[PDB]
Amino acid sequence: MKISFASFKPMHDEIEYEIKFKFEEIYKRNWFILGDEDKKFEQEFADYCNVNYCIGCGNGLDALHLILKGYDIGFGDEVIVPSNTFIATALAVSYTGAKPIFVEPDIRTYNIDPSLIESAITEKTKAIIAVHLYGQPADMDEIKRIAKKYNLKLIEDAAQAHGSLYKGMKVGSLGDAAGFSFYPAKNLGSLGDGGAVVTNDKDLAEKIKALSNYGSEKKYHHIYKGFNSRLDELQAGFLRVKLKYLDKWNEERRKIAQKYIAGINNPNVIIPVEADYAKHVWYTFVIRSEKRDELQKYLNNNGIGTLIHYPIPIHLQQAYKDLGFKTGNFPIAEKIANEILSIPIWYGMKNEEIEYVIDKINAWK
Amino acid sequence: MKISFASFKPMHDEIEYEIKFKFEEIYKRNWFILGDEDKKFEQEFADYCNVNYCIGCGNGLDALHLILKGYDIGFGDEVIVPSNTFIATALAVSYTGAKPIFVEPDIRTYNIDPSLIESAITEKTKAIIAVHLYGQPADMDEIKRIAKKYNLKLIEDAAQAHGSLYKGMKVGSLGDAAGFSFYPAKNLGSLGDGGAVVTNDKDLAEKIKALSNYGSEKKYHHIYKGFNSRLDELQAGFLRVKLKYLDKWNEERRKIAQKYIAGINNPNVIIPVEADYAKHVWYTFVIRSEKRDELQKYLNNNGIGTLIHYPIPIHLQQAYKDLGFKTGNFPIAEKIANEILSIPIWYGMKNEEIEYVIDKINAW
Ligand SMILES: Cc1ncc(COP(=O)(O)O)c(/C=N/[C@@H]2[C@@H](O)[C@@H](OP(=O)(O)OP(=O)(O)OC[C@H]3O[C@@H](n4cc(C)c(=O)[nH]c4=O)C[C@@H]3O)O[C@H](C)[C@H]2O)c1O
Ligand SMILES: Cc1ncc(COP(=O)(O)O)c(/C=N/[C@@H]2[C@@H](O)[C@@H](OP(=O)(O)OP(=O)(O)OC[C@H]3O[C@@H](n4cc(C)c(=O)[nH]c4=O)C[C@@H]3O)O[C@H](C)[C@H]2O)c1O
Repeated sequence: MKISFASFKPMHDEIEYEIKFKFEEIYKRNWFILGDEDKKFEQEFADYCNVNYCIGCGNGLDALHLILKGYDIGFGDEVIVPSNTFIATALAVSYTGAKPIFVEPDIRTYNIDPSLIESAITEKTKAIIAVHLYGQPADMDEIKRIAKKYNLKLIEDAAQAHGSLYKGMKVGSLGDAAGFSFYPAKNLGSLGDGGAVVTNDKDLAEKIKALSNYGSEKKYHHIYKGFNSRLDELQAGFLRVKLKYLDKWNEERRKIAQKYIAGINNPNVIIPVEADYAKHVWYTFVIRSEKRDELQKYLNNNGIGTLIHYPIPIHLQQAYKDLGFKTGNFPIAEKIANEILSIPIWYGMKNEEIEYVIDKINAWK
Repeated sequence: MKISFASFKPMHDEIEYEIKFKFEEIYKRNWFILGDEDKKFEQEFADYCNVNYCIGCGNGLDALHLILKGYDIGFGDEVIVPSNTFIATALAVSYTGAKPIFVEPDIRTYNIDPSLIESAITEKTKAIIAVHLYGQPADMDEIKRIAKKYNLKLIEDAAQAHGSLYKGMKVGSLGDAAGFSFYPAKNLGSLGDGGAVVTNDKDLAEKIKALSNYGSEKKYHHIYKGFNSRLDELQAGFLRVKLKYLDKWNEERRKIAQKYIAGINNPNVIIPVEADYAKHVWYTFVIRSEKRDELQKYLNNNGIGTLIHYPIPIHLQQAYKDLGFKTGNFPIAEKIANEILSIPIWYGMKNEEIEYVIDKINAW
């Protein structure tokens, strides 16, 4: 048996005709930038997240960055982020000049440990970016408290959590503003690079709009040193179709994991756990084990495709050396990075395929 | 009759099906980021600009930014640029933490005045961004001269110049590196936002690449604090289809212009001219007039669409006020920005259309 780590076939096949039609439809329109699908996606997406506004942009990274910027964050400003997130959450910060400051997660959730944040706060602090990793939220209520107390803007980095709920509410409406990636492989993935911001803050929004468009609100006029990071009319169209089935497919994903969660019985592996306040969307299904490479190789030899998120920690990436951190400053993220692994869980996976993985996992050593 | 400033129909009708098969083919392959179209297009394009390497990216603004960033450029740095170019040229400099230094253009060619380049060099100056506006080359020759004189990085901003030639040499093969925009409306447009960078410089090419990819050149490892600016497989395939006839559409464009060139004669309209060393691609066929506005409206009420490239100066833009410039500070530009104006010129315009265009123009 051979099980790819990730496979689009099913959901793609599933809407092929409808996708082909969206495309034929806009191509005929010969309008590819800042138009209709942009508007309706934004409106619908914002609707989906239960917040006033949505501004589409070029990618999830860009989403965050635009938000800090719209917040006017940059040099000699600092921003809290979880030690164990995708480096993309850090660039964003760095991209403004601001300084990302790391906070460890709670190994039980893979998400930033609130109880750990205050201690990171400083005169320079300006914001905290709570990332919803793997598809389940950060403990927003607690995070909230502290942000308030300190008057920090709280930004959700919701790239991996489309359609997730925290205590019954939509990821996207839990902080001051959220950022999303529509990268191909997401729960809601574009057919290319894509991202978007969502906020109830009209001003933040308006600004962010302009910055994504050369810093311009009207023709021939440029009010800021913006850039160019928009979401193509094509991608937005593709998103509109997909958004109708997000909830649908996410429940399937949930069904698979439940199945993983009941089935795996191997002492060396810790399976992932859905936070009590969470409705996990399982962007990824991660397990941890001591001899991860071994497990990984075993699995691969068994036709089972895996990936790690992420074997290498931001503070240990050569791109962040300057900071001068080393093995031991974030042991937790360190540990995780060393034992972590992601198993297949794509929409369309079949029991046979699913049982199969459980079985080889359970038979590991 | 009605004349659209632009109009993609003709071409798109023209390639509609092969486009669609490209789309269909890609979707079926479900591989959407950094794949074989990206790879093929890159190769195809570098070859077309006759350089060694091409690095696909998000848009022409990113492309510039990427070149600079790749060249370490940023803070405490100065980059020279036409005072009359598209703002994007400057935003790029700025995103890097560098400071844009503007140089007037040769009104004859609306392109950066080389004579004028040297007086702006400061010891902070690292590159000059020569822009090939509206479809033709700045005069690169003395510029390299200058650049070399000062150990500067010469960067072409070829976003408006797909396939224009300079003394027969292809745009994008002229300095240390070029930036292209695949904005849909360009001579070679994608079906969304698109950018490409070209160069023969392997180390930069290799750097831009990693940068464009979260500063990564190897899964799981990131060496630079980079960004996310790539060219979608979709967009890439689209272009590959387009690249083929880029050359052919560009010629028709040409006839349109030559046409206008003969036929337009009105004492208050200064028709644009193609430099001697150039193979103009006419991304934009711009004319100047002391009564620019009334002319526009005039042309408009006659159903002729036009645009302005551009009405306001980077330096006169709210965005660059920190710059503390004011009218008069950059006269040559201040001037064009007030008299300039773009008229329809799109693959597929019919004789009559053109005729109706010159006709009214003549009538003013
Ligand atoms: C020197 C220089 N450097 C860097 C850059 C940055 O390149 P970029 O970041 O890739 O945009 C530019 C871009 N430069 C151009 C700039 O010249 C300008 O060109 P423009 O005519 O003003 O823009 P336009 O009004 O959108 O479209 C031209 C016509 O095409 C039609 N159209 C347009 C679209 C998008 C469509 O889907 N369907 C249509 O029918 C309607 C319009 O009348 O504004 C663009 C956004 C920039 O990319 C540049 O010129
Ligand atoms: C918390 C957080 N913040 C910000 C960001 C940044 O948002 P962004 O700028 O939009 O990427 C991320 C990004 N998130 C992800 C990051 O987690 C990681 O995801 P990945 O699973 O490691 O990369 P991948 O190998 O492409 O993942 C998916 C699988 O899907 C298959 N695939 C992929 C593609 C693109 C395809 O076309 N066809 C395929 O079949 C191949 C792989 O097996 O790296 C990505 C490039 C980022 O987009 C994030 O997690």
